[PDB]
Amino acid sequence: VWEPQDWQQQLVNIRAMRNKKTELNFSSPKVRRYQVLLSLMLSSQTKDQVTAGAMQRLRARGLTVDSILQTDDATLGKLIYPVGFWRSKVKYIKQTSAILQQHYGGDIPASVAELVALPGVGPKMAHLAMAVAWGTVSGIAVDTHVHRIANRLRWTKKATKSPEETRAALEEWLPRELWHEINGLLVGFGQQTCLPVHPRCHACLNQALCPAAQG
Ligand code: SF4
Repeated sequence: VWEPQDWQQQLVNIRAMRNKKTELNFSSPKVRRYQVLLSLMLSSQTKDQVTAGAMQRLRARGLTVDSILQTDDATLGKLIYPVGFWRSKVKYIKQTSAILQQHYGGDIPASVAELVALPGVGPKMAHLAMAVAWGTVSGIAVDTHVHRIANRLRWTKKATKSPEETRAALEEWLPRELWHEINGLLVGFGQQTCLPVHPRCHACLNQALCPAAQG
């Protein structure tokens, strides 16, 4: 089983480079699972505080599957504005919530295949939902940050072209106890250091170990 060189120390350096650091009240674990899924569906192209503001405005009215289905599209749009792609997210949340009401007893699904079939729910959100809502490690949630950093550090046997290719390559060697945590670490690492353009390699602890920085 192939594994990249120096990956242990590289992850140690990413842990040291992170910046400085609440938990919300849920009426029941079942309602929490729905709100966990909704926050994942709202975060696309959105700063975390804007997503939290939308979640706070939804909770202030009562954030359940039934109350969402009783909220018309225009009202739901004003509530989640200005999250990115808010008009599409209104459609995704209403259609998903109707699926959960009809077929899942108001709960969220408990498998990746069923989650990614929901409107506006991709494999990245599905693996995060499995970990956060059900406590299940089903896979690695690969966004553009994880895909870029894994290829810069050569954490894949060969360079991958798509995020789900990166997921399959990372899961072949990455220990399973790190599958959930690696998403939050690399997302932050890509946001503050390993930038999409002009990465801050001069101030990165991985420069002497990074194949991208060395060539
Ligand atoms: S040296 Fe540059 S490319 Fe390599 S991990 Fe650090 S920021 Fe990313």
